[PDB]
Amino acid sequence: EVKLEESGGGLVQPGGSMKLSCVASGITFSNSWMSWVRQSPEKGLEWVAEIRLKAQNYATHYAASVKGRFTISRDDSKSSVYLQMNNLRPEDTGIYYCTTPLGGYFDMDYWGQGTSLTVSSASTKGPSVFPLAPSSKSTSGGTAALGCLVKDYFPEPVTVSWNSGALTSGVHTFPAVLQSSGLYSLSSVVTVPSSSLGTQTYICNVNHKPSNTKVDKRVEPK
Amino acid sequence: DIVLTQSPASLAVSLGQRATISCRASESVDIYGISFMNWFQQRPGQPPKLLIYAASNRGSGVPARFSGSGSGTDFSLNIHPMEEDDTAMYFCQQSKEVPWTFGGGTKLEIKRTVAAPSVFIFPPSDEQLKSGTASVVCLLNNFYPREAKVQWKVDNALQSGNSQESVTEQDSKDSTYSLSSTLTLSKADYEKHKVYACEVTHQGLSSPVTKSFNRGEC
Repeated sequence: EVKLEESGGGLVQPGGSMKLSCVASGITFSNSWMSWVRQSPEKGLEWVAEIRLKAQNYATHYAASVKGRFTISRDDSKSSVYLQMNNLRPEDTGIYYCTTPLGGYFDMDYWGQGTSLTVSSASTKGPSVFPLAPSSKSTSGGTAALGCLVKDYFPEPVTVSWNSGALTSGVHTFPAVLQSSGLYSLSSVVTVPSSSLGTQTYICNVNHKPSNTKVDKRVEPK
Repeated sequence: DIVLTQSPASLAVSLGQRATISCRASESVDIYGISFMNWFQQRPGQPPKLLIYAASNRGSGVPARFSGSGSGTDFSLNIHPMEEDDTAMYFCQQSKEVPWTFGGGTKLEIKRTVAAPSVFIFPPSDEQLKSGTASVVCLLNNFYPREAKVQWKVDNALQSGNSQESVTEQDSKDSTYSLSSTLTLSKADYEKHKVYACEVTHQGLSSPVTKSFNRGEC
């Protein structure tokens, strides 16, 4: 079975360097053109770099966005291709995939699961968690919404549960947005019976693995 | 570079009907009667999966409801009849010459009947205000289709540039979306004004809905 496996992603500051590695198994690697392709937080695909075969004098190609900052190389003896990335920029953030062959005529291809890179000047920081309190003005229909605003954390991701996982129906935890400050923010909301607002306790449980922090926030009528 | 114009960016199709995704190349991708256009499916968290190679050839094990056609500069991926696990991103990609280039992508979703949003507005918390910033949140819950106009007004002044929207993925059970719009102001700018309003226009509403509050009013 053919498999490609990427590694080496992580956090880095602008101007810094990282090296990605991709190991291939189950394929005659020395006969395969290898490329790196990245995917933006926006979820679009962008080819980065390619390296060809010894018979083609190991010809390399680079996207103009990365020329002079990235270097692709291979070690056929270890069935591996590498991407050395220097002078990194915020816009290099994304999931990086190793793939073959990408170009020419092929009836099958292979892609790794990818490795994540985040380029930012921000320091790791757990979120501030603020209540989105159910309104004191009545609803026409007897359902109330409330939530937690999970603000100013870095890097992604956070996870949010409600009442330690007992409350899951009606929960919407939004994708994060990167703010102009370089920190992320999202809200998690839930719809509940407005008649439970004086009886039922609501607590959002916000975990941020990168900072190894957990914050619980009780959300009450103001 | 060979630039690929993929259309539409967002496509909603009824289960059982045909989804057609198109790609126009800025120059021909043909060499000797072969058209070097590939199509990929991508599910969340997973790498791209080759569906169609060389314009019209189904990949091994790819279900028969996927097909590709085209030559020169004009190509389509057709999915018929659409099934629920076909909701995904799709991308065309030219393999004629380096640099290898991709279309901008199409997000294929399930079309369902119109559903109006329920709208809620949340003032900033007292805790956040003392920190020097104010976030005002407008929530649109469980609506379809995704298109909605959400307009912030502060003492009747139409806001622009100081809000961000976020949308959930389509719900697995009811096929609706929810959306947040968050208005960010300085504590100082927030305390300058009295009335905060979010106006929502959506096909499910016979009349756009305004939710509003007076700053500091319980």
